[PDB]
Amino acid sequence: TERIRNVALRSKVCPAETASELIKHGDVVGTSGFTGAGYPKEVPKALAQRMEAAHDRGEKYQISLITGASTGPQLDGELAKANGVYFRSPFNTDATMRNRINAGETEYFDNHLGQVAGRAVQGNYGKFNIALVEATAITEDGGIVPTSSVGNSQTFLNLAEKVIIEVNEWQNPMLEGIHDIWDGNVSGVPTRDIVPIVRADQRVGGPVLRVNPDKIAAIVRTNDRDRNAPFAAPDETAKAIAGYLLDFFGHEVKQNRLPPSLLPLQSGVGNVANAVLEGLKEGPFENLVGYSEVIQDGMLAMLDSGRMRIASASSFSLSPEAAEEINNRMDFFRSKIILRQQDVSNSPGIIRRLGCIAMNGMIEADIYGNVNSTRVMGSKMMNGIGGSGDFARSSYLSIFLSPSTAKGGKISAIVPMAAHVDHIMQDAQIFVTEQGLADLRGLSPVQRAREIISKCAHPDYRPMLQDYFDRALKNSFGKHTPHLLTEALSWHQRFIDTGTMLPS
Amino acid sequence: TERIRNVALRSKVCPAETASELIKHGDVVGTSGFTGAGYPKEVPKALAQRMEAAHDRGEKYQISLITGASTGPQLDGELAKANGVYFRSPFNTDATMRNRINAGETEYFDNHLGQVAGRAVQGNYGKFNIALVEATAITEDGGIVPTSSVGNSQTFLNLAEKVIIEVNEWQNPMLEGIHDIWDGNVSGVPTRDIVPIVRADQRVGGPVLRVNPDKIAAIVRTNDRDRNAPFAAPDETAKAIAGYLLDFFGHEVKQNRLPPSLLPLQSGVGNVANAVLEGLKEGPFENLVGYSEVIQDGMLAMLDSGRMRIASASSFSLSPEAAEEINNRMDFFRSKIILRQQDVSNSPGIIRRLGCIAMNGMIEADIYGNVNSTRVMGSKMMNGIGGSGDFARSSYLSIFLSPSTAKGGKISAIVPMAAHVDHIMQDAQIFVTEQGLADLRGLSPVQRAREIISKCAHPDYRPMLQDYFDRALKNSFGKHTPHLLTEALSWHQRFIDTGTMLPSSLEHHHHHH
Ligand SMILES: CC(C)(COP(=O)(O)OP(=O)(O)OC[C@H]1O[C@@H](n2cnc3c(N)ncnc32)[C@H](O)[C@@H]1OP(=O)(O)O)[C@@H](O)C(=O)NCCC(=O)NCCS
Ligand SMILES: CC(C)(COP(=O)(O)OP(=O)(O)OC[C@H]1O[C@@H](n2cnc3c(N)ncnc32)[C@H](O)[C@@H]1OP(=O)(O)O)[C@@H](O)C(=O)NCCC(=O)NCCS
Ligand SMILES: [Cl-]
Ligand SMILES: [Cl-]
Ligand SMILES: [Cl-]
Ligand SMILES: [Cl-]
Repeated sequence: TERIRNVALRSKVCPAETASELIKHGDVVGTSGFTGAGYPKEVPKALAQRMEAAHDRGEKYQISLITGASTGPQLDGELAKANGVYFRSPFNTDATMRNRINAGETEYFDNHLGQVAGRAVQGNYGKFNIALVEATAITEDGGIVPTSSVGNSQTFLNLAEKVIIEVNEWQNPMLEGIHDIWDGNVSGVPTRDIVPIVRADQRVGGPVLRVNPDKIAAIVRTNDRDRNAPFAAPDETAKAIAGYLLDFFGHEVKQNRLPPSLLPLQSGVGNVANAVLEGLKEGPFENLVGYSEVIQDGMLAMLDSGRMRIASASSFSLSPEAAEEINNRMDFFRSKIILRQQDVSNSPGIIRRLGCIAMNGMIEADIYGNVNSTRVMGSKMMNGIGGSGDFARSSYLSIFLSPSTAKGGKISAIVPMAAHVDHIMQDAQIFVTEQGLADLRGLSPVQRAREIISKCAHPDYRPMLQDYFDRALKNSFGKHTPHLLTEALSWHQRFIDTGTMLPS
Repeated sequence: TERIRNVALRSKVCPAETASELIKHGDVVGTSGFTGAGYPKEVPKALAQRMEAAHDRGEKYQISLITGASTGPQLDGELAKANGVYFRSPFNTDATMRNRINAGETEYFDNHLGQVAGRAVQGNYGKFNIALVEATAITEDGGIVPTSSVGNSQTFLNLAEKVIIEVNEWQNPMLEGIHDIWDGNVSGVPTRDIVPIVRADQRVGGPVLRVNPDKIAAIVRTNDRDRNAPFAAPDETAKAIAGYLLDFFGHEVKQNRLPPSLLPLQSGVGNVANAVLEGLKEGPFENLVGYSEVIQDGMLAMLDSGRMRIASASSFSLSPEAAEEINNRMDFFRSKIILRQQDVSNSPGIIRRLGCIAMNGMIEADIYGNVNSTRVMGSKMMNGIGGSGDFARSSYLSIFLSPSTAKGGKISAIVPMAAHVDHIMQDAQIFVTEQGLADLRGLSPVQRAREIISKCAHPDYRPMLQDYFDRALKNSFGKHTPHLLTEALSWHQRFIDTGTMLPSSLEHHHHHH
């Protein structure tokens, strides 16, 4: 079945190489792509090849690359390999690009995901020269059907001087209809419109991205794959975490602090998320609803088993097994999933209104419950803040989940002071490790410390943490949030120096 | 005239002392009060006396005190002097209470102001035993007219088992009508209502707080003043800061990145805020709008001149002279001002929709532009985060303003690493000091550092900052946000040990060579 259904636009089909020539040194390029899904593939590869050649000839050739969130080898990977990105935002997970970022070779800023569209419209990244967006199809009326994510694509299409569409035959034609694109003012010039979403399952828009056809400078026919999540399963640590959390949800429901169906759920991806979602798949809470950034393996299973009724997100993050699954029953799943613009999925106004329960991972927390989501030792980027701030601060309950240690026990995930802060105390109420659960609601910082140390810290590190806290209480400048500044970051330095946070 | 216009409720009138006896050791008490305005006065004073008397006999007597925001000497002050508060939230500016907090004698958590009502309804502070609310009047149908602030009063009235009202004749009767109290679900059980505010001058509710009259256990007639802090006349440092900011606004307008009427403005109080408000009064702008937490002297000034068309807030923060001005013209100013519940003034949904410009103070920022609003040396509370997070994160533009140094030059307000973080890099776009303005939009952390160091840091500290940065760039574990963990917090420790962040020349320092 022909994917370009608007006859007139078929005259704009051209090779990826030729399309890449539209992109000039210095350009700001906005692309589709979120959680390894729906990013352009072939034009970035052709661009990277030409960048390498240009550099070899002594010609500067770099772009600014703005996305939905993470992409894949074909985009972040190839461009990073070619040393062709001078600035990157807002969220990366590619190893080559991560290395460029941590070497200072590519400038990076990890904006709150739900804010990126608004900052782009404000001009913070500069004028968008190019929008490069992957599509499942182009409708007879010229609508652009998104692929496996929506992300920021509608905004990039609005802003960009020239538009390049990659129509990817690898993507399932039955994706058409799954997206919900609102034509209102979410991230434009103030005063913005009210987004009339009052339930997580509410569609308020249409199935296509809109663009003036005169702005389309090239369409490239492509055939290449998204990334997939690991198939791998929850270990003992993840299952213990899930166990503590589910017990907690049970007690809240019993105390009438949550409905029997809980509240709209926001979850991450990873061992821990899968375990939590796996836990819920067979849990005592029925008619669950998801209002999240991403559809992962865990949520897909519940939409399947009816334990979750519907899930809202901006993107997919699926294992090959899960992808195969959904691609076989798209007609079914398509009625249980809504893919929204990321400035809507991650809108704090909507998240607070719906009363979302936020469940997110973390690098580390300190004893006062400040959370680092991003920067190892305070300086080395992992992925980025993503939407964890959008959700943590706006949620009805903000929960953070992590193994109590990292790197085979050589790092404590509970530390005297976080080496970098992404989420302040006020934005984190509940902590869960395989050691236990700390409920911090209504507590002062010293009271938070008692709970975090006693409930969440690993036995190998707990006495050291308690020792730090007790001596801090005695010798700190102030006693409201006791610290010993000579020692606060010393565990991190110990790891840098010796490879472990444990004393010799 | 009679302030209690509901006849039945007059039977509940009693002395302050008697009313205070309703409050028991251990009680959670929610009160009116925000930026030193509209807090109860006589009952707290009586309570403090009875607490001190109990303590002298070896009898425990303490409460949990939950407020709108800051109060005043009669409340935070008296209770703190009496050591009568075991837990306090969400925001304090009283010096005695500050001392109790920093000594560990009063447990404290500074919640985001716009979230307090919601967390109270969720039960985070426990069950509310008492709501103690100051009123201008009580209407014929039993409505409670608030005074110089709204704060969290409607929420506290809903939650509390027993209610005590202080009817304060010092407060101008013409305050009645200035408030907008919504019965909508802003901070209740999900799903919440859409709060349908689409302009700063929009009223969505009515003039009174609502309470079941059966919960009213006591009404006390009072006559006592709010805490009207002296006007902080701008110094040269403040004027310089304001000048840079106003130049920046002017440029944004000339580049069509803001309209000539700017956008709804949120500002603070004090020296720098006053300088900015004076600058706004004289600048090349028109038809300004306030959407903030507070109404300050400079705002009245622009409402009078017509430069500002309306000012929305939860409270007043006026000097005695300004308080006098508004009292003799309350008829006029009541038409230009809307006082809202703080969970509405500080609603992230509304702040973002309106596109507010946020302008806030700070203790310090690090070279990467993370901001500390609260904890000196990382451990000693000043005031609290207040609504700075509500506004900073939700705003169209988030701006932080501060002198480049503190403590007569012995502290740098720009440091290698902040000792505590309230506002992450993502929540701060513009920094201004008397040295200049750093525009950080679209920059990576290393690029942020270049701008902050060059534009904002004091000449006495810039070389030391550049040295830290340069050596971090060469040695840091990662180079995305370069740090030297061995010395990141060393300037703070230096201040603790020596009373200054400036290094001695009797030992080696990398920037000296
Ligand atoms: C924090 C985050 C990296 C954790 O991911 P996770 O899969 O749940 O946790 P894991 O235990 O598997 O650890 C992931 C990686 O971080 C590393 N890590 C985790 N904690 C660490 C620590 N305290 N010190 C050093 N490294 C750490 C792990 O080593 C691992 O890296 P590796 O494979 O190179 O060894 C991840 O949640 C994230 O990037 N958060 C930011 C975005 C976000 O939260 N968005 C909201 C929801 S869409
Ligand atoms: C950060 C804050 C304290 C600054 O106050 P300010 O009036 O703007 O500026 P000041 O220079 O007068 O500083 C106030 C006090 O903090 C101290 N201070 C400021 N910076 C300091 C620093 N870098 N190191 C140590 N102390 C510092 C000052 O010495 C002063 O102390 P003092 O009263 O004992 O003399 C204040 O803005 C605040 O409390 N912010 C949190 C609440 C908020 O922003 N709400 C938003 C809407 S208003
Ligand atoms: Cl909305
Ligand atoms: Cl709380
Ligand atoms: Cl709303
Ligand atoms: Cl930005």
